Amino acid sequence: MELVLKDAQSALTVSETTFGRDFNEALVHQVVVAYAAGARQGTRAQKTRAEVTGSGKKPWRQKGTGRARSGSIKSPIWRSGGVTFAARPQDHSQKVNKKMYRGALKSILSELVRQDRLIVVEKFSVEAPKTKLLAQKLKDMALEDVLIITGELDENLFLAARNLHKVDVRDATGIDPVSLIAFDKVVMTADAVKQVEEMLA
Amino acid sequence: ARVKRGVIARARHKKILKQAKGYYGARSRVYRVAFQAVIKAGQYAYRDRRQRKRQFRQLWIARINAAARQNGISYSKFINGLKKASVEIDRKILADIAVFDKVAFTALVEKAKAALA
Amino acid sequence: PKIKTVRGAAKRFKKTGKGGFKHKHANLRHILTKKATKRKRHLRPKAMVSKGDLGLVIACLPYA
Amino acid sequence: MRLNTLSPAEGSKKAGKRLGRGIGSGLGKTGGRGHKGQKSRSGGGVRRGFEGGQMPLYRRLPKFGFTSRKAAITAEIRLSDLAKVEGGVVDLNTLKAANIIGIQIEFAKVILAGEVTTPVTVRGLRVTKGARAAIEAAGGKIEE
Amino acid sequence: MSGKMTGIVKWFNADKGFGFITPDDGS
RNA sequence: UAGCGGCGAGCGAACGGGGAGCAGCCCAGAGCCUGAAUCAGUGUGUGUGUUAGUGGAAGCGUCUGGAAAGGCGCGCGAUACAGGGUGACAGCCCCGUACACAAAAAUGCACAUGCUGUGAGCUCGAUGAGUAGGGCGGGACACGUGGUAUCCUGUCUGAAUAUGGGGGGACCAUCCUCCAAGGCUAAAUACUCCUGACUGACCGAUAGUGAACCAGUACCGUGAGGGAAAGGCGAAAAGAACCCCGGCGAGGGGAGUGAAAAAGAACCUGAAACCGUGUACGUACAAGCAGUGGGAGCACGCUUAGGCGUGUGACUGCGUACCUUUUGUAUAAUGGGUCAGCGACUUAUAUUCUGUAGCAAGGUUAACCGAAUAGGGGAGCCGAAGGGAAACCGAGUCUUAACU
Ligand SMILES: [Mg+2]
Ligand SMILES: [Mg+2]
Ligand SMILES: [Mg+2]
Ligand SMILES: [Mg+2]
Ligand SMILES: [Mg+2]
Ligand SMILES: [Mg+2]
Ligand SMILES: [Mg+2]
Ligand SMILES: [Mg+2]
Ligand SMILES: [Mg+2]
Ligand SMILES: [Mg+2]
Ligand SMILES: [Mg+2]
Ligand SMILES: [Mg+2]
Ligand SMILES: [Mg+2]
Ligand SMILES: [Mg+2]
Ligand SMILES: [Mg+2]
Ligand SMILES: [Mg+2]
Ligand SMILES: [Mg+2]
Ligand SMILES: [Mg+2]
Ligand SMILES: [Mg+2]
Ligand SMILES: [Mg+2]
Ligand SMILES: [Mg+2]
Ligand SMILES: [Mg+2]
Ligand SMILES: [Mg+2]
Ligand SMILES: [Mg+2]
Ligand SMILES: [Mg+2]
Ligand SMILES: [Mg+2]
Ligand SMILES: [Mg+2]
Ligand SMILES: [Mg+2]
Ligand SMILES: [Mg+2]
Ligand SMILES: [Mg+2]
Ligand SMILES: [Mg+2]
Ligand SMILES: [Mg+2]
Ligand SMILES: [Mg+2]
Ligand SMILES: [Mg+2]
Ligand SMILES: [Mg+2]
Ligand SMILES: [Mg+2]
Ligand SMILES: [Mg+2]
Ligand SMILES: [Mg+2]
Ligand SMILES: [Mg+2]
Ligand SMILES: [Mg+2]
Ligand SMILES: [Mg+2]
Ligand SMILES: [Mg+2]
Ligand SMILES: [Mg+2]
Ligand SMILES: [Mg+2]
Ligand SMILES: [Mg+2]
Repeated sequence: MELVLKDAQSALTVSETTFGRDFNEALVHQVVVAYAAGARQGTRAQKTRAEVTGSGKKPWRQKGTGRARSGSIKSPIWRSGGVTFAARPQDHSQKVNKKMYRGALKSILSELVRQDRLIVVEKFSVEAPKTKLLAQKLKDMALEDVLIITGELDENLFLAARNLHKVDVRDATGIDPVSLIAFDKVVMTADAVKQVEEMLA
Repeated sequence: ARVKRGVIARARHKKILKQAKGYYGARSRVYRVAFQAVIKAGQYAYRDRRQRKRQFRQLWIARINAAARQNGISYSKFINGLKKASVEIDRKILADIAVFDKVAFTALVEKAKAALA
Repeated sequence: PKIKTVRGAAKRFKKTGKGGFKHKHANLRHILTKKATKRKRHLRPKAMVSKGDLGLVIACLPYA
Repeated sequence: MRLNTLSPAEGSKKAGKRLGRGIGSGLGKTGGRGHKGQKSRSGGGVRRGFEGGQMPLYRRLPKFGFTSRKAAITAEIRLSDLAKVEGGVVDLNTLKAANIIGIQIEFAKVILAGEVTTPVTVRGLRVTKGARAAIEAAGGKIEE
Repeated sequence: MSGKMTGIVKWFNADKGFGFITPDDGS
């Protein structure tokens, strides 16, 4: 599998099972849903009839009066009563198999190749940590909405990309499918390609 | 979350309350009565789409029987005449001719009498 | 939580290869001098659980 | 391929029942529960094996047998598991290193299931007749 | 104006004034 | 699971394995060398926090509009496009944010060190008696007295003491292992009255704390105790000078403010039930779920008059509400005065089945590590072999002396 490079106009040999796999949409949708469910914080609660501040006394007697039977003012049919099925703080994280997560990433990197949304450069650095320099470089690359994955820790690049919301900068380890989809272009260092190919066989 | 249902229940009640215009009293004002009255009106409308076809055929037959007895033949002799003369005119058209064109109804009666004779 | 096994049914039934349950026959525990030997001989071997009562067994024995 | 172009497989996600939300849903006022029973009650239902008050099957029938502690520390081994070890010798400590039988196991038989091709020395284990023939045919040497 | 105590517990019936208007004929 | 159990309902381990975390010591006693380790206390010093704070970038024009932060142009900042406010939606108006710093004084925590106290090490010993155990009665151990080990003890008793004793699930023998009847000990663990920062597929005033508002208040009760309701003018009060009717009223009409007073304080938007005024049509010889089908006439709009609409509805055919419960209800069986708002098959973990997706005779990890939805971790679990009560045998096995 060969990836032509943008700047030096060379080639780069990759695994076809990694970067030319057919797009398994149901797998990718399962992984993207499980990622967005893993982001979900799940901090809420309501009060049941047990947890409402009140008293456990019958508001009136059972019979004799003309009113309906009632046993508790905490009843979920009263105003300021309990919630019938009041919620608890719950964990919405799903299990994703390891081979399904890698099948999805190998699927969407094959799709970004087929959609030409993947750009390969040898190096992508900014000299000084300035967002003006980074915006100039991306304007020269004709890029606005981009993910920049780099196999190293570049602090000046992280700082120069921290203020731009169109731009996100990751390590090659810290890549995710929802970002690889949510961004319009993806720029990979050739080393980051070598690392992604190594993790993903 | 916590779906608040004021907009939906208002538009759902107003769909019924618009259908209940013209009704007496709370049948046009109160949803519990109007919905109970709209359903009965749909039942009657389903029924009377069938009864319209009965009542007009009955009206047509009574008008043909009158105009035929005016020309001196009964209805039951006149339909049997038109069957034996093969005239396949339905009795809507026979009631219309019996009203507006009495000459053509007389000619149909004479055709039926000659078909029986 | 885990389901708890009905321990009497776990002492009374064993799952076979195709998923059926074997069991011992009744009527072979006492009062045995008036019973025919043919009857007892047809009561010693284990029998399979019938199709009708196999659902209550599976409900009582979820862990096979 | 965007986040607003993904869609799951057909028949993957099924909607799920919502009881008590109208006539047209089918699951109307009662919700699959019938009328005026014990089963229709909230929390209602009888426990496992309850046949009415009739003596249930798990008490009509007698208990039998006991539980062998030695059966818990015995194991059976396929012939296909013999290649998964290293060194071409098969012991208990070799099988436990290969994560086949487990630590607490003290006895093992080798059974004709699957097939072996490489010559494998079997040491300190029982062997069936067909596994003895297949090992000796593949070049093995069963010893203790 | 601070006009509660209208239908609070309806003591109206907490009075539970003796009923059974001498009608134990329905036995 | 093993077991316990009117062997019922149910209760429910351990050995062992993977991890987090890891730390060992002293007195039952004398000496010898004597202050030697460590700890405690108290000072000082240094560092780091905390308890006030400081600086903190960069925009103009035009159009609409009451008002520009909006639209359209043209620029600029960014280690700061977190957030909030400003007359409509502001990276560049403001407060801030990133970052950079800052404490006279008090105090925490680290080290270091001073002082006070503390003893360190070596040798030879000693080795926790009304105790262990037992009988009776109870309790705890998953173990309900059972064949019941082990632990505790109310009562009565009662050893040996290192050549000795305890345990290894009745018990004995052998073997293994350990040394009771004296103590101390960090971490990993549990919780949040309270403080700070941040977050939310949590609520948005019948919700959310009972309480967004002077709420545990008003109020009730002898008392313990119970326990509410009630948010929003406008950008800014500019909160209506003055005039008039009226009781030197209430209330209203002007005028005035304002973008707006159908924003006027009983003040955003202002639905419905309910009650009115006006207009059109119908109605005082006419009997009933009040409609539906037909349908004259009347009024009003459009139109190329074509006739359609709209409202009403004389007369006329048919026609005894809804729900629930029932063999069966117009039923004179239940329930509902009406409107508006709320109000009932959920959640967690196991398990089975179907669908779907991944890998496939293999599939998959949990804890935890990790900066971290990755990767590691294969402890384990299910499956590929079963039969038999079991030992055991094994594509066979069990039964039986043996199976046609
Ligand atoms: Mg009480
Ligand atoms: Mg509440
Ligand atoms: Mg993982
Ligand atoms: Mg109306
Ligand atoms: Mg017997
Ligand atoms: Mg019912
Ligand atoms: Mg019934
Ligand atoms: Mg039933
Ligand atoms: Mg209940
Ligand atoms: Mg009985
Ligand atoms: Mg293992
Ligand atoms: Mg400042
Ligand atoms: Mg500033
Ligand atoms: Mg401002
Ligand atoms: Mg506005
Ligand atoms: Mg001792
Ligand atoms: Mg004792
Ligand atoms: Mg004893
Ligand atoms: Mg005792
Ligand atoms: Mg004693
Ligand atoms: Mg003891
Ligand atoms: Mg023993
Ligand atoms: Mg001790
Ligand atoms: Mg409230
Ligand atoms: Mg409101
Ligand atoms: Mg309240
Ligand atoms: Mg008082
Ligand atoms: Mg006034
Ligand atoms: Mg406003
Ligand atoms: Mg208003
Ligand atoms: Mg109104
Ligand atoms: Mg009239
Ligand atoms: Mg009249
Ligand atoms: Mg009348
Ligand atoms: Mg009509
Ligand atoms: Mg009812
Ligand atoms: Mg029925
Ligand atoms: Mg009845
Ligand atoms: Mg009837
Ligand atoms: Mg009546
Ligand atoms: Mg009734
Ligand atoms: Mg009744
Ligand atoms: Mg009623
Ligand atoms: Mg399920
Ligand atoms: Mg499935």
